[PDB]
Amino acid sequence: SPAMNEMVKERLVLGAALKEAISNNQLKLVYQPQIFAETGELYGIEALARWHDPLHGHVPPSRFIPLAEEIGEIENIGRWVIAEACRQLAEWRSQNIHIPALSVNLSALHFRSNQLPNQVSDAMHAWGIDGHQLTVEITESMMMEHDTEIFKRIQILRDMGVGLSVDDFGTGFSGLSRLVSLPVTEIKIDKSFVDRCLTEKRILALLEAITSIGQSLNLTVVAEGVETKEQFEMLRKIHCRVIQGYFFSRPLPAEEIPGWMSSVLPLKI
Repeated sequence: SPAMNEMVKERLVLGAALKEAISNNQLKLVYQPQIFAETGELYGIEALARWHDPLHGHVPPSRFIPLAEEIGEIENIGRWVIAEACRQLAEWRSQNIHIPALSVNLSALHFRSNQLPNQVSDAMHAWGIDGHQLTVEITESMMMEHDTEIFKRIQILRDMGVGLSVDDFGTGFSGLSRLVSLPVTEIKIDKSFVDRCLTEKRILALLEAITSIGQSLNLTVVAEGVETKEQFEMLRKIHCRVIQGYFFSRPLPAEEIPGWMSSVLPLKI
């Protein structure tokens, strides 16, 4: 009972603290560099929420994203992330060409079908983003027909230069056959797939098959969740194109990014 009283108490203070966080704009945006395996040069970065508060603390995204879902703040957060990212690109535009591409995981931000054509376009209009600078990532579950009228929404963005990426495959050839009929520009590999891909058998051949589709259709296969050297060796051997994980660099905040790109690049191993 007092555990129950503590859960309600704690999930009521943080809820009000989350509303205050978006009101005065406390939220941050930490980026994680993804580079080429053979070249070592930077391919792009991914914008991550990473809320930080003096009282509560580090408050991981996996614990406030569902929390923001019950209080209806997924639109306020989602719109903000894109808007802040474009603002950060504008701040970086006043230096040089800098960033090649910037990725945003819409699925992780719990994006509904109503936000796509506007929250991306309006951020590209308020700032000098040429469109061929940012890419979006969806869970493919939204890709299916339904009745949400989302197929033309992503096509609007794709005509502006915005890249597209999918994540969930469900470990199935049907998911691969449904993928080749999709207007994608890059393909991401789940962390669970990369995790212990050396142990299991088919999962290594599966990842080797995904990379085969990439070279044939000019798709950029993206590795996500690489930690050890052994994972890099096997992936590079099967031509994984690009890598993203703790093995290269832990996600860095908005600041120190130019200092990182000028000191460690090219990171060729």
